[PDB]
Amino acid sequence: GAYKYLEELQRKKQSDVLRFLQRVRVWEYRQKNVIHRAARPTRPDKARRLGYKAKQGFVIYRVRVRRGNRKRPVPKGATYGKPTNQGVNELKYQRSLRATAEERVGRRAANLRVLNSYWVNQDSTYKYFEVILVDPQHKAIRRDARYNWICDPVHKHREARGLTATGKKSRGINKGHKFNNTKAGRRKTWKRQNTLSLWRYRK
Amino acid sequence: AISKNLPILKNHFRKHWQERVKVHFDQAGKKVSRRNARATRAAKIAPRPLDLLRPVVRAPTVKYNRKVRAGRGFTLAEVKAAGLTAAYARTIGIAVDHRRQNRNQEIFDANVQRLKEYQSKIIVFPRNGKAPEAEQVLSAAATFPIAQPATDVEARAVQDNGESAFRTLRLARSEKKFRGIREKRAREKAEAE
Amino acid sequence: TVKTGIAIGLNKGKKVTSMTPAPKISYKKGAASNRTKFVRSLVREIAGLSPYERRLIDLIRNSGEKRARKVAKKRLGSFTRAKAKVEEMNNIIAASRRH
Amino acid sequence: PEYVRVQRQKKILSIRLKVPPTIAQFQYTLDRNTAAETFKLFNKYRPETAAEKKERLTKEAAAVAEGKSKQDASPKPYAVKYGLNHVVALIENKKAKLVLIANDVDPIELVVFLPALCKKMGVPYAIVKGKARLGTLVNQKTSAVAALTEVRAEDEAALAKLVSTIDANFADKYDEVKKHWGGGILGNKAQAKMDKRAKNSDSA
RNA sequence: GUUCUUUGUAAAGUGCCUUCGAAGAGUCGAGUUGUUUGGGAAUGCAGCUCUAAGUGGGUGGUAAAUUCCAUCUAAAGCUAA
RNA sequence: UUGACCUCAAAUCAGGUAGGAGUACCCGCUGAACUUAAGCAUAUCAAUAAGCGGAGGAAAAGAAACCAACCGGGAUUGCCUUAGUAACGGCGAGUGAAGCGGCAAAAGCUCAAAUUUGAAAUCUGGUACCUUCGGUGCCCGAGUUGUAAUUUGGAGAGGG
Ligand SMILES: [K+]
Ligand SMILES: [Mg+2]
Ligand SMILES: [Mg+2]
Ligand SMILES: [Mg+2]
Ligand SMILES: [Mg+2]
Ligand SMILES: [Mg+2]
Ligand SMILES: [Mg+2]
Ligand SMILES: [Mg+2]
Ligand SMILES: [Mg+2]
Ligand SMILES: [Mg+2]
Ligand SMILES: [Mg+2]
Ligand SMILES: [Mg+2]
Ligand SMILES: [Mg+2]
Ligand SMILES: [Mg+2]
Ligand SMILES: [Mg+2]
Ligand SMILES: [Mg+2]
Repeated sequence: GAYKYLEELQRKKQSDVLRFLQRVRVWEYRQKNVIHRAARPTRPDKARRLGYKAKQGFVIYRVRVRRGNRKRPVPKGATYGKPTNQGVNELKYQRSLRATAEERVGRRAANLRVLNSYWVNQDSTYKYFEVILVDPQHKAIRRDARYNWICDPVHKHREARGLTATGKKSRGINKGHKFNNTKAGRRKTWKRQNTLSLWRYRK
Repeated sequence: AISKNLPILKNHFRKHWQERVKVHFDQAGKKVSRRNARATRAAKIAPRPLDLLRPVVRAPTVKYNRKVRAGRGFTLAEVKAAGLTAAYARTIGIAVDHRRQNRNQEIFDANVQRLKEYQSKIIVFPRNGKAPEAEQVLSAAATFPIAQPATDVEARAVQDNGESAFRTLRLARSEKKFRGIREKRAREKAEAE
Repeated sequence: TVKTGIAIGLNKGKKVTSMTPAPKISYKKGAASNRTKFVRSLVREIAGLSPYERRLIDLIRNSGEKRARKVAKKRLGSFTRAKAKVEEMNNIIAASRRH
Repeated sequence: PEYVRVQRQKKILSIRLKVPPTIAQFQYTLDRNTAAETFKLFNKYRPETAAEKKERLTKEAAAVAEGKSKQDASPKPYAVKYGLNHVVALIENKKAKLVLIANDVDPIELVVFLPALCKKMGVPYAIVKGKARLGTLVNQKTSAVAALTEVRAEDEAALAKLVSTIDANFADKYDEVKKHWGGGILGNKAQAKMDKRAKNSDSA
């Protein structure tokens, strides 16, 4: 409906009308700070789809992140090991830019819990994502049983532990033979398979 | 370090396995703890037998399809045939699973047969009634055993028509092996230029 | 479609009484959704074509289906996706001026 | 301050770049004199206020108990319908008899599609100046839409000439504004620079 | 356990006939690159580029073309032992 | 001859929350080398130690874009097996999981996308009162760029 016009239009991100807006918008975000409060979502369709509700306590942040690989921070490219570890310029930091931005806003609004995030614009040097936050101290969120699971401490800093949407996507956590290597957690999985399980009555 | 005639071993012990060795000294301690858990769960819950009624259902994987085993929960179709709605059965201790589908009548009729039997064996306590002592039973699965269906009768007379089972078996495999090959030649031989 | 009753052959396995149960509402993930078809048409009329989509339509009009589908395969992921793209471009070009 | 500097630079960039035809159909705003009349008519259809809702509920509740009222203790209301989801569904049901949308919505994706959709159902639409006045229409701060479906008998005259006036400006003009590109403004120093070039070179 | 509470034409459940049936994008997917995996014409993850559809999409452990079938339905979320 | 919008501010404004510690276990990022190969570079050690960020009494995963290919099972997790097997590997040294089967425990679910439009029906705050982990009244404010009821695919809704 009224949001599917927003949804279906957004599929045509390369369309003539949107190319005007993104180019205008990427200029608008560039001039402002790296992290700044967003008065209202730029994509109210996407936010509601993703769980944002026009309620007091929901916080929206815009963040810009540098693009590209993670240059190995060894001094002057000296790695001091076998030649397979000499590679420095071509390391990929196997965790998404969406996660990297999501950490930074999570640190910025340290009192607060990251729900999810979605990108809004990009260029060659930067990526821009707009981040959804939920306020667990506002009584509107402690009440409202649809959302009071936020108020529990067990999900605090959901963003840093890889419990967010892109975190699960990056951790490789999904069902199938295609994910058997990392199903219950790669490190958790590794420990279980490399454990020598001994019973008192030896088999 | 290779000695005389001895078999090749592949014992994988070149990582720091010393750090991850779980020796189950707690086997005895865990079993009493579990028996303690079952007892307190039984006393805590109402006089219900610690488990849900599980369907009679065929195993996959022809290595094991010769057998029957308990399923996770009943299909919606089976529960409807019993005369309940799906939500209500879970309240009574009947496990319902939406992922399974019925493509086998004998399995379908077997379940509804045990559904009616279970219904015969229930007293549902009214929400604001008397609730007399019901001599709580511990295991519904023990009360409703799984029976392996009998496939045939003990004795019969042979009806050998000279079928020469290999000629049945070998040609069935030969017919499948060249199956698509035969229609291919149907494409050329019915081409009629 | 009845099983042959034996462990070998095309339809191997035992003969059992089928029901072919009532279908799930899933398997309709590619549903029609007349209103959604309407929305797709509407957004098609507001928003024009991608530059690359326009290049493919020009390939349709001048150079031909084989090169056009080849370029669609090169741009998009799969040859099936390329076939779908060229087919919808044929529909739109037909609905266009050369009615 | 930078926020002043940024916002000024927001509009100047928005015009110097070429604007696609689909947007900047909002650059044509409904003219002054008809604007007064349109809201002069619409102000007679202000929905229930905070106080007015209370008294009707009291006079209705204090009625159903003894008068056996079957929820017909109140007249059929005639008020402006607001809400983007509310309005968009209304055109799709062809119930919107007149819809006018604010032209200053920050995310244009919320309102860019609506005038084009109104044309396809043949529903009169007006690109109107000012979301703030839309808010004061319906006792809100901002509404971004305003739709009238039902009118009193004696006020049917007002819309018909008004709809002729509005449709004469936006909906009748749809097909030509649909292929009319926007933007293309050079700066004042740039414009004087080009004219200086034209007065020297072009006109010599 | 039973005693003040009585909610309330307030809400819910099942049958038949019909019209529908809304379901998530710089994301799936593809190329290339690095790491990793038992995954080997490439298991996962990430970077850059291209980047969709709705009788579609993923998978069906050998790349691709052709024709089918089975199986579920991502790019949103909670949950005790 | 004015006040509403949008955005951005400041205040020792009313009220809040974050920092740090511990860290055995847990969730991620980063990440070697000794060693093995009787040398050694791919490989092994190891997706480990060291480093960084983040929780709880458990954490994580969790109700299929699953596994299968059989008459098909049906959230996740743990154990016995599968199995030192399929497969990877200067096919050398070595590495090496998953389906089924038995068992423990069992549990199922919810939002966006549906105009309530004969009635923002929704929520925070402040005040007064009372039977105060709150409730009632009143008033500001949030909110139509959408807060309640309804719906979540196993369906379900408009109708009769
Ligand atoms: K190193
Ligand atoms: Mg979905
Ligand atoms: Mg690494
Ligand atoms: Mg203060
Ligand atoms: Mg050596
Ligand atoms: Mg040596
Ligand atoms: Mg460490
Ligand atoms: Mg603690
Ligand atoms: Mg526990
Ligand atoms: Mg957990
Ligand atoms: Mg979870
Ligand atoms: Mg599901
Ligand atoms: Mg399972
Ligand atoms: Mg290894
Ligand atoms: Mg506010
Ligand atoms: Mg219902």
